[PDB]
Amino acid sequence: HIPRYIRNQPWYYK
Amino acid sequence: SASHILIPASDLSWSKQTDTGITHFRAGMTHEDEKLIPTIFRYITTWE
Amino acid sequence: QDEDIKFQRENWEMIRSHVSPIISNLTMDNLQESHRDLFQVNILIGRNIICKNVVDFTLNKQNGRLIPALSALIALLNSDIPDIGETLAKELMLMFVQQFNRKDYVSCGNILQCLSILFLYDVIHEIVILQILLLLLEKNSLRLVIAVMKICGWKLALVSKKTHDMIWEKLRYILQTQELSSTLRESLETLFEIRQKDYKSGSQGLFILDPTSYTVHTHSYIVSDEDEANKELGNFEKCENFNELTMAFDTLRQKLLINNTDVEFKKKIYLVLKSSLSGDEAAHKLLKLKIANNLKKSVVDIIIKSSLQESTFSKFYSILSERMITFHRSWQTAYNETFEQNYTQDIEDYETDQLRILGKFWGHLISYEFLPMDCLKIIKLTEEESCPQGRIFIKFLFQELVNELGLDELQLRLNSSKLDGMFPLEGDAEHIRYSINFFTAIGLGLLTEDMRSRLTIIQE
Repeated sequence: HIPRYIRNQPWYYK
Repeated sequence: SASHILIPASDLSWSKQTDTGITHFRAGMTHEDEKLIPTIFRYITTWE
Repeated sequence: QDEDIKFQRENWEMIRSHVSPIISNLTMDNLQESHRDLFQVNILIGRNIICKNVVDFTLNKQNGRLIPALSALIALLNSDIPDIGETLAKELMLMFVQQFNRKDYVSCGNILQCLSILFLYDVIHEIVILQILLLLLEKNSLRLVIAVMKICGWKLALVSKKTHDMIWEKLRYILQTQELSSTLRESLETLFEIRQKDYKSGSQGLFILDPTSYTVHTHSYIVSDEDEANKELGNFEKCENFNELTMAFDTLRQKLLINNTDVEFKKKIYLVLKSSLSGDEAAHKLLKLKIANNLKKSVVDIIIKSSLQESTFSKFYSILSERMITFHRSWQTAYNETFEQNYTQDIEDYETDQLRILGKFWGHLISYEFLPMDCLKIIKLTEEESCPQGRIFIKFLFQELVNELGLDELQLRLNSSKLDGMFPLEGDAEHIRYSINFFTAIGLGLLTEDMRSRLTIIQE
């Protein structure tokens, strides 16, 4: 599975 | 990384006698590529 | 054909009555309006009317200041209609000859200024100017030669460097070897200073339309002793070509009418923040970006949102903001409007943790006057114009204010500031009750007592 630090999206995108 | 930051620079003669503030900056680690590497300090909540 | 001539006898006066006040009131500020209002009547027949008006404009003694406006208007009218400039190059030239024969140099000054500025627009040829300077120098009227040279000498040096450097060798021989009068002397020496350091500085202050706004039509004239100024210029002339003139004017007028009519940025700023050890460094990097005035508010928004992503407040953001604010007023106003933006619109989207950080942040900037306490004027402590998000925000903001300043200093800063929306000293009693309730319930009641005096009076 993809690691959390990849899955999480920087605030400026959302 | 912790060293891609700008290092404070100020006249050393005055700095030894009084707080000069941060009047100048000197480069830290650098690379040809135009990109700002994050510094570890910005990810650790200060003790206070 | 008699009826047509009678109609033209009336049309001529219609044109005259419309174009005379336009020229007579011309100014450098309203020139474009005058130019467009000239073309609402058929000017192709009113060429002579305009030319007579221009000659009268230059003859007027008070209109010396407005000559550049007249010259620019003549240039525009010549670009649209070359014949106007064609006949003006003769009539103004002959008028100058006449006024020099009568030695009325005040009007000669206006005519020479108009002709020099027309030279700068290529409306008139260099030949006219060299004839004028020959005529003045054979009389030794230096006061006008100097005035003409200040304005057009720098072009005359490009076009006729032979005669121009003869006129300079004559003018300098006078300055260096003749017993001049002081008011003349200092104006000649000031013409030498002009050439020495900025030869175009004699035509700086005039209105200068760019070359794009007109088309170059150059007209020239050679003055003979037999020639006389047309004293009957502007009088009625039979118009055998009225219909075609109107059709052409139609095309010209319609010509005049047709001719007259971010995720990457957020990322960049965010990475600037996250790559800095101190607020001074972060502020320096952002300032070095030279962000455009319209983007400054969005930058402040990015800084606020970044600070709201942290688990707690940080002095880093307060120092950063403070350095931005003190750098330039545009940053201070961006922060002012971001504060009122946050309280008026964004607070409803903030959770209690984010409101805690935000309250402490703004309280810190207010506690040091980086944001004036007048910004709190937007706060309206009432059950209708406030919400739990806003009240929680106010609570944290004031808690920071009291922690940094102390009750006494906060009390004195509030007293010296008009905050009727938080400490109503007049108005509806229940606003006073609600305000004292809020401030005592957050523990700031010591601030309230002064207000309660009114609450007590309201009971009787």
